[PDB]
Amino acid sequence: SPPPPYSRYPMD
Amino acid sequence: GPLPDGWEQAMTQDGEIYYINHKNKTTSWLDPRLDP
Repeated sequence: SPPPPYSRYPMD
Repeated sequence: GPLPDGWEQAMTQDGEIYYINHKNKTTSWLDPRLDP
């Protein structure tokens, strides 16, 4: 997977 | 290991660790300093 946007932290 | 201090490894509940780079504003899963 591509890493989630650094703008906020994924809660999942 | 000790990171370049641009990024911090946070753990997401999906079971994956991601580095938030505050300097380059970019995400990368694993420790880049362990690359060497």
